Amino acid sequence: SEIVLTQSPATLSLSPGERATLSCRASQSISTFLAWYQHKPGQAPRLLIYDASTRATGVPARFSGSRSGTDFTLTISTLEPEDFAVYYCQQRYNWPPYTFGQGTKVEIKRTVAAPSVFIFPPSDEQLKSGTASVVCLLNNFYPREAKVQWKVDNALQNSQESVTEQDSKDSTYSLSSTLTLSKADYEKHKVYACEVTHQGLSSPVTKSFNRGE
Amino acid sequence: MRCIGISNRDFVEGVSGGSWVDIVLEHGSCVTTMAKNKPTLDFELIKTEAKQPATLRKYCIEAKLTNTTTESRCPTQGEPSLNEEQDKRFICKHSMVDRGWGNGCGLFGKGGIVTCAKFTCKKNMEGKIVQPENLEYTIVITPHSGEEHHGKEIKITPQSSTTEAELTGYGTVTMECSPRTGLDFNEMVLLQMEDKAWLVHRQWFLDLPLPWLPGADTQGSNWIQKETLVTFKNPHAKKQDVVVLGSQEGAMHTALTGATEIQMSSGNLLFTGHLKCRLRMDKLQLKGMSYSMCTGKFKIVKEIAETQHGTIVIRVQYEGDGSPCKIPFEIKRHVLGRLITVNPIVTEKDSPVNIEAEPPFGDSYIIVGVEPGQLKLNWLRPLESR
Amino acid sequence: VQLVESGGGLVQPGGSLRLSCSASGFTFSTYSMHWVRQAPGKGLEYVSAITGEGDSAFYADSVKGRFTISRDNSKNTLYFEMNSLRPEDTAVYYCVGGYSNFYYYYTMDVWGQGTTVTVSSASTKGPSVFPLATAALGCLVKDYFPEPVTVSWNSGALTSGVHTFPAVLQSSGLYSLSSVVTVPSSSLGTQTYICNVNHKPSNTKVDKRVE
Ligand SMILES: *[C@@H]1O[C@H](CO[C@@H]2O[C@@H](C)[C@@H](O)[C@@H](O)[C@@H]2O)[C@@H](O[C@@H]2O[C@H](CO)[C@@H](O[C@@H]3O[C@H](CO[C@H]4O[C@H](CO)[C@@H](O)[C@H](O)[C@@H]4O)[C@@H](O)[C@H](O[C@H]4O[C@H](CO)[C@@H](O)[C@H](O)[C@@H]4O)[C@@H]3O)[C@H](O)[C@H]2NC(C)=O)[C@H](O)[C@H]1NC(C)=O
Repeated sequence: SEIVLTQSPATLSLSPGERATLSCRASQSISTFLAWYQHKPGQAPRLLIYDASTRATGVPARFSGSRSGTDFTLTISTLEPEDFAVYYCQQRYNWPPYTFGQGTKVEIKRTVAAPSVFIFPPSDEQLKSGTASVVCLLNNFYPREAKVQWKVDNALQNSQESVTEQDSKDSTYSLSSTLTLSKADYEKHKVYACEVTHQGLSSPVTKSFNRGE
Repeated sequence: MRCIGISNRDFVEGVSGGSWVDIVLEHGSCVTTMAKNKPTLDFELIKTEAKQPATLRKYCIEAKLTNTTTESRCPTQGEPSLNEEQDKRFICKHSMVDRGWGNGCGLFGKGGIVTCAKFTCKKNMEGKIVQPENLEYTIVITPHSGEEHHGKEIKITPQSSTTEAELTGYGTVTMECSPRTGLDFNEMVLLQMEDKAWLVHRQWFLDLPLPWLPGADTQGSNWIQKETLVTFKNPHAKKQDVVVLGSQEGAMHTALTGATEIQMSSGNLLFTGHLKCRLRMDKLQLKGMSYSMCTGKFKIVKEIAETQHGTIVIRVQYEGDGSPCKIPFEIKRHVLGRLITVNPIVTEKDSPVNIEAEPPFGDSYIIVGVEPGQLKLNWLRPLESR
Repeated sequence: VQLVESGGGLVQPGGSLRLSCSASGFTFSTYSMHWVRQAPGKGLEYVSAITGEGDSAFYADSVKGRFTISRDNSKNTLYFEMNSLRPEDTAVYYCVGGYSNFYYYYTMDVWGQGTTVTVSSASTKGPSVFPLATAALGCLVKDYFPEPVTVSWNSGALTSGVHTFPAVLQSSGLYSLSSVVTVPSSSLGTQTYICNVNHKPSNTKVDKRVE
């Protein structure tokens, strides 16, 4: 039968120096045949532990592996900044497929920081093209979780969002929200607003402009 | 430690007193050796190689005819000729055809014809003469160090039969291997066909009716006896035809059934060789026989597993601090079973140890370490019916 | 000890492609070789494997049928001759290898750097760059294909406070992203701000002033 590996938690938020505990659950006994990888974006996945508890060549001692039936644990004692990555478990039991877990993201825990918000109207340059793009920027917030909704003439809305990777030095995130409309639909409305909801904000923050500036 | 997991495994124990111990190594067979107060060692024949092989003859088993060329002459105008008749890569034949006005002759009669075609070999087999003494063997000696399944490679030949091999931390082991394989290379030819190979009678080999190149011919194209795979047909005096006779590959395999087959795993001679060796262990010593007994507690890293030969494998980790130190091991109150991984030692607390032991028939107690938390594990080796 | 992959690129749906993986620093024949892929925003998917000797092959159902794993031990190369490509096979493909003594099994591995395979019908198209006029400003880099695009500010002079957002695929099948920067309000009258956008696949180089 098919072996599924289940990783928990999806995201693990900790501070450097803390102890990280990552779990991987096999759908059936896979004995001791479990491997752990560290995956940094823009890097090849790196083997850390194999056979549940064996450290690979050159892998530092802060990385520990343990088993208890179908439940496996990856422990990192003194978290260092370069240990902030995505961790995957992999089964090497019997015969292929040697499937992977869905991954656990180990993220830096930082003080809550509210997003500083900015709204940009479509450029004069762009409207000439028959399309309008209205952009909302949510800058340097923490935690990652944020909600942004668009209101045109106060009617909730045609938008796509993108988030940066956790900042290397201040440990924050930034988000772009882009509202797309035809110049025709854009010209038949006046007020354009971006309403942001975040942990670090007592009440929603709104930024808006009037198309008649 | 290599033998652990190999089904074709032998447990050879040295006769109480006598330093020597006789073993038999073969491909896909492992050997475990034990002697009182001597380390347990694992032997495996990793490769057999025929060196300095003199090609006797090379045969064509599949051919192709290309570059067909014909020349004819009108009646009474003599015999035709092609330059190809002097090219030794070409097979030629002279015949007679009906000539006349309708085929470009002033006269009506039998005009001479000549057909030439280029004989090209598509598949061959070479017969090699191998000197028995030129047969190199590669033996791997792995000590029972408790470390994961470290091995000293050693090369022997029926001439250089006796070699002393040094094992880092265990001393030296004298090996005296016999030129007594199940292989009489004398009047035998090592017939090699692609990835298959066999050992066959010399006269049979030379008597094969196939095109050949002599041992002497330096990657020649002048195949002797081309006729054996080529046929010329001219039944109605209208045309001469040249025809290839079709692959003798399967035919050869069939002819070679009642022959000693040799296998070729990863393109090398990995069959029919078996080496009868003698082993002197007087210069061998138990590693860490000077280390003190472990004081701390032990943990069971992997559930105790039974091997195909009734022996058991225990992977354990040291929790105490005495390391490097001797692991206390025993198999109620009185000693019962024997240890395979003799003088088990810890090198680092972090690195677990694999101990192989033979439990006794029925219920037994595997006791690892010393108190407190001295592991008292239970085994059941049931008896077997016919 | 290394694995170098190549052959990744843009392919049209229903289309075909062949990936290579050149092995160095070890006896290539002694290693079971494997192909692992990662689609954008998804996890690692173990897709196929081949014996050290080339004898036998394994394929995950996700690829079984369309993809064929093969290897040349003389040329030290692993191949993922991948035919019948679909948009869902868009991913970074990694080759992995491990010393194997039994079929496809391994303990310690070796990974290549990856090769991106894009399966899409959209044509190569340059971006349209618009300005997004403490103050914040930026550039909207809209409707380009394929990835990647590079954005710099004042030709690399402005680095501090820059946030170039990951590209997002539109329903159009074209990408769009924004690059922003925060600066003192006082500097808006004293410093010129120009984003330098370069979409090498379409030979598009654009410098836009944000004011
Ligand atoms: C006998 O017939 C030969 C061809 O036979 C036919 O085709 C094959 C497939 C048979 O099974 C059968 O069906 C037919 O009867 C004929 O061969 C010709 O020989 C010349 C050399 O004498 C070859 O020329 C060299 O070609 C290479 C590259 O050409 C390749 O092209 C394609 C793609 O790979 C293949 O299809 C070809 O087979 C070739 O492999 C050149 O690089 C090379 O140049 C250099 O060497 C020459 C010296 O030969 C120098 O003078 C130059 O300056 C260069 O430095 C040659 O030009 C030719 O390829 C080949 N033809 C074919 C189609 O094979 C041969 O003439 C006949 N043999 C005899 C003994 O009569």
